Amino acid sequence: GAAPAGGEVRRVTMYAERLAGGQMGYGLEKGKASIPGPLIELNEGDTLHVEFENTMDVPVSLHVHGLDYEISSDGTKQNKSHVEPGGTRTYTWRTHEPGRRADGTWRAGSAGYWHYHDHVVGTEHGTGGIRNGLYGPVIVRRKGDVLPDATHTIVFNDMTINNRPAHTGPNFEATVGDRVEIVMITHGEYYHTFHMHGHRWADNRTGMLTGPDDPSQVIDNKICGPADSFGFQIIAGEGVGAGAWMYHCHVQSHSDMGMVGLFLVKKPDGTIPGY
Amino acid sequence: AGAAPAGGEVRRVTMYAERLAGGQMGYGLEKGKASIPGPLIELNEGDTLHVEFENTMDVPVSLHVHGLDYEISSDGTKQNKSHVEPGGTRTYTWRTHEPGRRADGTWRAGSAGYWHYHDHVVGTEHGTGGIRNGLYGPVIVRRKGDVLPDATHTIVFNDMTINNRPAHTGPNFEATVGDRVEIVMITHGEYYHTFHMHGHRWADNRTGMLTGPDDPSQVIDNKICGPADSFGFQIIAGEGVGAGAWMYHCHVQSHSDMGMVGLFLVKKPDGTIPGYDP
Amino acid sequence: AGAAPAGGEVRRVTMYAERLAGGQMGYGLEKGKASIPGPLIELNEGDTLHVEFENTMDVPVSLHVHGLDYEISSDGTKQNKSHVEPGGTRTYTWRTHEPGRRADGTWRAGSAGYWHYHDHVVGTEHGTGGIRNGLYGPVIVRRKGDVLPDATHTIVFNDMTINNRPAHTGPNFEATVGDRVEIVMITHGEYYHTFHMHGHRWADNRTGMLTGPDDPSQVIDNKICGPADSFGFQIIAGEGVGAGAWMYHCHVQSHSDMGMVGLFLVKKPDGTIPGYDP
Ligand SMILES: [Cl-]
Ligand SMILES: [Cl-]
Ligand SMILES: [Cu+2]
Ligand SMILES: [Cu+2]
Ligand SMILES: [Cu+2]
Ligand SMILES: [Cu+2]
Ligand SMILES: [Cu+2]
Ligand SMILES: [Cu+2]
Ligand SMILES: [Cu+2]
Ligand SMILES: [Cu+2]
Ligand SMILES: [Cu+2]
Ligand SMILES: [Cu+2]
Ligand SMILES: [Cu+2]
Ligand SMILES: [Cu+2]
Ligand code: NA
Repeated sequence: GAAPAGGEVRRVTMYAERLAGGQMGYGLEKGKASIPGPLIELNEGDTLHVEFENTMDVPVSLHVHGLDYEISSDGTKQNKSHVEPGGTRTYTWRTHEPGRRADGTWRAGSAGYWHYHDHVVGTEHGTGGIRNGLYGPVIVRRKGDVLPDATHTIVFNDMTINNRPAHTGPNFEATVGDRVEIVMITHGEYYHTFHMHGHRWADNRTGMLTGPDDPSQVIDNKICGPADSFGFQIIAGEGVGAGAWMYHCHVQSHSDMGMVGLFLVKKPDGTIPGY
Repeated sequence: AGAAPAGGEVRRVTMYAERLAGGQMGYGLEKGKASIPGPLIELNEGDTLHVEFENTMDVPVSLHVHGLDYEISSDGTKQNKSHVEPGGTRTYTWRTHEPGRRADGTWRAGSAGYWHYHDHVVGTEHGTGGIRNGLYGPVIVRRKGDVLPDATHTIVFNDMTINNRPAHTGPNFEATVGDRVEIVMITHGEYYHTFHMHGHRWADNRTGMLTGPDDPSQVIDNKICGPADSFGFQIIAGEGVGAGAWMYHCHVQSHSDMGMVGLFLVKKPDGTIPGYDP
Repeated sequence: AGAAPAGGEVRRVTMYAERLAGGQMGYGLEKGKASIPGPLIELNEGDTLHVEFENTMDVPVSLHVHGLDYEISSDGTKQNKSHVEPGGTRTYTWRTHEPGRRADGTWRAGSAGYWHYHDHVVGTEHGTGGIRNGLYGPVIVRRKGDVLPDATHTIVFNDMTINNRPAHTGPNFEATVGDRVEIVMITHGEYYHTFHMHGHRWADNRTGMLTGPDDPSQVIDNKICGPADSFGFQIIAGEGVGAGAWMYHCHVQSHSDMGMVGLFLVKKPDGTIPGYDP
């Protein structure tokens, strides 16, 4: 599968909800909040109207990286684009294809691995909302982009992955030969280095070299900081086979404290060597 | 408007290091007009710049540049006695070169890029005091044919300040929708940071602009940088997003909460900014 | 210039983990000759390496490698029982592949790049103690046609040391003007760093040099890196700048002040260095 040319106007509902233990999450339905929030995927040219309701007892917002939006959808208290308790606001995100401007230069398209998060809970930069769990991934695809069999989102939020307790993953499963897409977001206060055992990717927009002429470094380890995002696709077990392949932050105190998960790659019969 | 010409010119400028109010120190092109950041120096690949440097201060100081060609006598360090004693003068010479094929068949990278200069001698033998006090500034070297901007703004994350300004006090920059704005970004000190701009994005490559449809550089609005990293880009003000008070800030959460924030004020051609109401 | 040939060879080498003077631990290819950093392993894309590994120590130890192809039985972790007990032996196998077209129409990336190996079992299940003690080394995988250097030097920022050495004790590296010098740069431990080289610059891409005039990679002399990052490049020693004691250092100000500094000693043909103290 490859991505089609975009151009459709889409609508979705989103809600901010309290979860257990002082956490907060986004969901596409009341009672369906999750951390991270739901994956939003768009084709370059698509417009998305996000009909957003704050079900909580404190103000909240939705702010997005990378996409086109007018100042009225900035999602900050500074611009009065936040949402009071019980309120509804329609946020509009737009995207565009690349193309040459009249001045002769190449205008970059929206395609990329992006993310949305809160900007008003706790402080006017969303520090409390982000810690509590108000973040989620946005994928914008260019026409012809290769589509994966599955997508997994890994968020290094301070000293946790996806706000989970230390040493509790998350784990992800695949079968040898699956095309697996990873979205990588970082939040909070610390720099991290994401590492994957047994797999590697290109350090460019799609995480895959375009061909023999792409000079991007091929890596299996990458430093990132708060609100960085990137993504890539790998063929699970390619050249290396089945197994319980760790991924972790490579800052030594961070892995030692439990910023680790498993990429569980099964043989076609469902078994996993040595696990 | 237009594009950078071919280089090759021999240029001179005078540069002064001066004390400023409040324990600051700055470079400038004239006495009593020092600034933090210091003056933007622009060269075209091939140009030579002779910097007639004068220390007006009562302590040693130096001038050390990233990226450009210099011989060891313009290194600007005490370690090889290229610093400037109090009250003294020295000529620092910087050269630039074009890219080109070597005799061995390999491709020699050119000098073009976003670079910077700073002190290497005040407080420690790595300029830790000078850098903290404000002795830093931007250097742009352009390749022949590089697109030229309508304006250029330099943003330096120096420890917990922007351009040595106190928390929450700017700087702010203004533009009109459609302006071609160049941003030069430099980091200094002890901390890593992540630079973010609302409403705008750039390419992670030499010029910040994709060269065309075959450039696979990631397009970003957020980038981690550490001490003495430099990069630059050009954006079209309000492109696809309209006028507004577009924030820029470090995205390390405690850093933005403690004032590492500024405003990119993008106006309509009639001067209006929608919903800007501070 | 000289160029890497096509790979495809199957090679074998012995490796040992040994305790070294002063509470350190190192890898080596011969008993009693372990070093920090460990020996440089060089492969052409397609080659296979069987490392016949022996642990001469009193604690379990492993060998884990970045970037290369390996099965789970050569992962080098306790978590899947591919560590080596005291006195034990194990054959670890590393494979590499060329780039090429896939049936789905995508371009599979090759193994070529600047990589590294290290312990994953000493002190903790992530090798924190082993890495601190010095169990790390560089791996270079070359693509057919890659330019070969006159010499290669490995610089490891391991916590607050370079190559586990005390502050202000190097290492220093020697070259003659015109030498083609390869640098492998690895980071380990707990802290981010920014590697900086006076007088020289390189391209932020796979090989550290631009393929030609269509490569838009930023040209840099300063780069932020974190634990287990690796990159490398090649430079012409003194090119456009001449002979001298060219410092390299972390540019985090407190780190360079504390001694994360070394010298790139570039000599004239007669072996002297204008302005230096041997
Ligand atoms: Cl302005
Ligand atoms: Cl690939
Ligand atoms: Cu913001
Ligand atoms: Cu981490
Ligand atoms: Cu690994
Ligand atoms: Cu953000
Ligand atoms: Cu220096
Ligand atoms: Cu910051
Ligand atoms: Cu934003
Ligand atoms: Cu510097
Ligand atoms: Cu690991
Ligand atoms: Cu450092
Ligand atoms: Cu320097
Ligand atoms: Cu590692
Ligand atoms: Na690149």
